[PDB]
Amino acid sequence: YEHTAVMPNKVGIPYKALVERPGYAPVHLQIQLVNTRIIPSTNLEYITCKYKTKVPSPVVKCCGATQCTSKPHPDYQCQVFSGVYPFMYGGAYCFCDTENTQMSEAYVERSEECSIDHAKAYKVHTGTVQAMVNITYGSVSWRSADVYVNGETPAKIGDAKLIIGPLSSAWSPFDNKVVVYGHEVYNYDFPEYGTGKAGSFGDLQSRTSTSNDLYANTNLKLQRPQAGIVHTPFTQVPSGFERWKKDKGAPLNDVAPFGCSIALEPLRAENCAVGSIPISIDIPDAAFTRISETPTVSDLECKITECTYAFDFGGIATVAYKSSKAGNCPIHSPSGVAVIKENDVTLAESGSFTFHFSTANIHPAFKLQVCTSAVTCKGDCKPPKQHTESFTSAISATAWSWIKVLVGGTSAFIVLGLIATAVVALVLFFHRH
Amino acid sequence: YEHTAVMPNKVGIPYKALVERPGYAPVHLQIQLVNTRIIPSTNLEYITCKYKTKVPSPVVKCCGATQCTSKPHPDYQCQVFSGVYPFMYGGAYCFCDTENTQMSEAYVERSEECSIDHAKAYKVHTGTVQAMVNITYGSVSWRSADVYVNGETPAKIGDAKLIIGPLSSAWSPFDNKVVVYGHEVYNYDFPEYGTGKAGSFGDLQSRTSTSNDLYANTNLKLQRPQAGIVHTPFTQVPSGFERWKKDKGAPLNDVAPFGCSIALEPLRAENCAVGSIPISIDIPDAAFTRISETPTVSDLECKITECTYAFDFGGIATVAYKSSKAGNCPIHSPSGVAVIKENDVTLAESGSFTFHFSTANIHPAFKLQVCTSAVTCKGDCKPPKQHTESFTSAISATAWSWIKVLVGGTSAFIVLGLIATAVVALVLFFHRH
Repeated sequence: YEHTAVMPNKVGIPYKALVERPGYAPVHLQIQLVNTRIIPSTNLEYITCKYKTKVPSPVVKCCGATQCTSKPHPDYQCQVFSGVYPFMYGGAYCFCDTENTQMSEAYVERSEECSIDHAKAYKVHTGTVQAMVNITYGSVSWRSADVYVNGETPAKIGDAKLIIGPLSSAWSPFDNKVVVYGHEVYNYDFPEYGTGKAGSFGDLQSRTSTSNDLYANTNLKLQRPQAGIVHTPFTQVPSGFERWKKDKGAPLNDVAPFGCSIALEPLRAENCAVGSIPISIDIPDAAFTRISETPTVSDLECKITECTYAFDFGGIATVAYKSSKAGNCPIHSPSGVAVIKENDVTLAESGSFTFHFSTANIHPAFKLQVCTSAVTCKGDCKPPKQHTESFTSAISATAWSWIKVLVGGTSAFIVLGLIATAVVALVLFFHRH
Repeated sequence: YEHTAVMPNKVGIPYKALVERPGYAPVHLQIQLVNTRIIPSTNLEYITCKYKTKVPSPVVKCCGATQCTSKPHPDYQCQVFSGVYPFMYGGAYCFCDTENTQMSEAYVERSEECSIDHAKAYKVHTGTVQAMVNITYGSVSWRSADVYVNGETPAKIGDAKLIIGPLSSAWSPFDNKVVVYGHEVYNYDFPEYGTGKAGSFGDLQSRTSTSNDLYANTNLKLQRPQAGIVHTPFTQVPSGFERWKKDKGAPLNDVAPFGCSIALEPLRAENCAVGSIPISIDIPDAAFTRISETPTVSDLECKITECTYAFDFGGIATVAYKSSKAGNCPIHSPSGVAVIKENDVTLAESGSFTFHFSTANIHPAFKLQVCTSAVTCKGDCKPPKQHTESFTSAISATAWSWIKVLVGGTSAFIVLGLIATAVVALVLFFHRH
């Protein structure tokens, strides 16, 4: 036998159902979520880090001059200078005349620490949905298994079959472009493909983790050495990666709506509570029993002792009962005005017991069924003072309803009386002739 | 200096442009596509192949009976039978009484040939676009390079800079789900995630290439052995993979519109001709020259010898000319009514030469410019008899235009004459008083 329903999506709150199979004793099942792990479909774009400039040893000549050539290197540079007359330690200083020799080539490549800290850019698409569920029905204990979310993929837990999803909404917390660094992500929605920005966020963009091309600029510039001392001055913009490190905005894990964290490795967006789920479960037929083996329940009386609406179980009521024989059978509230803390209760001859429940209404009016038997427990008013409540404009109190019906009735009475008087006046004239 | 335009997308047809830089001699450039390789973004779902059933050696006993247990195997089976009294070669036949012993377990797993032929399911998203271009301008020879397609990514070819794309249309030949087998693909838009179909297309669905789970059924069934001979009969549905192999529909590479083939390895959808492209190129300023170094062109006269509109170059015309000095400078037709087969021509003093061109109009009216000088060559009518033609309702012939203007003028004349006569009649009466 199988059963279908719709369950609101929330990680903590359980769900209690009571399946009916005519000619058999009812069975109740209890299902509770543990996770909701949205997973997107992603691909890498490139990585970036802090750069480093290196310079090979320059070359000079005691006389004459040479010319430098351009080589295929990322932001390669070379240039020549004139009239050096250099100097060395206790040396002849490598000059006798106008020198006019200087190489001063410059060279850019990735840093040695790029292997550890490095932003990554990504493109994002919808991807899959999956969760995990802990289950218990009849007398079987807690059983847990995971399952995808779509109205097609079965999964067996113990001896039951499950078909859940798809979700009621297509909402997601990600955008088309994201960036991942260190431990968290950001909606830095505008990386750049091949165009750097002279050190704003892209100035060293390795297409892969160990590529050999860095299609971005650093605005490197050379300078003329002075005072005849062998060195290679230069100048360049400071790395923009540092600047973005200093001015990162709010990380996504502190702005996501609906209160859902963000794991890293699969880009899990866990627990993001929204909407409802269509559920459909089948239980084996070996867990039912003949309807003539259960104690018949009759002569019921439910009395409300004390209650108060709060996020915890703040309601207690008692029931008096006349049994057929001793046994145990479950209890449940099909209506949603109040939730029943208890699930199943034992019964003795001439039963009389109590339970617990939460609610959200001043005057609870919930009606419960037990052991194939109905009973209304209209309760009373409860004093005022995270968990399952309705809050469906059903808080109109006795005085509130009293006043509203009073004013409506008064308005109706006066208008109808006036309408009657109009035709009362008219019919006289209609009779005068 | 840089130049921008829009070019129609077609693999073969080249594109000739003539950049102008005031105070300099014009330069013409020639750009020609070689490819257009749409690439989608894809991820694997599972693979499938033909299955195979194996059976371990069954166990019997000369007396008594045993019971078989269920093991965690894909579509595991076991069962027991009664009263065997089996037989063997020249043996005692392993019986003295009612045997009632039979194991006959069955077992399903992948075939040994699954490693080679196996369908794969995929999910598809937009992905990137890229192409390759062969370039030539001024006097530089043919140069070729590839480049992505977006209005952001530069690529340098020789000494020029390129920025092309994005495309004029977002059309694609793929759907959300595709299947790849052997050499080609199909829009078999409905694979199945975890639910088999007892041998229709999914009956052995390994989540990966070498997974250890096969979440699909084959409707395996056992049978009772007869005549006391040691064997394990059974029955099952034939593999549905074979059936789909026999009844594959039209492969995609024979139904794709717009005439574009399908490579395999990256799922390239090459050459799919559609729409136009915004182009923007910059040439170095070292390829211009002062406007006072080119031969001045004056006293032009263009004469059309013979032409006929066909997909090849079927038009020839001659030009007489009076030069300033010998030299070479290009020729071009800014208008699109006709295309010029030639690109640049030499000039001698008192020039007079010819060229070739295609067209698509009965009365070509194209006007060409040469060497910083304009000339109209109104041509004449050409006799009737893959390449760049307009076909823009501009085929109205001389007789056609004659008749149309005749009928329009006649209708206008008669209606206006009648309108005039109306007020002519009216004004008389307006004058009678």
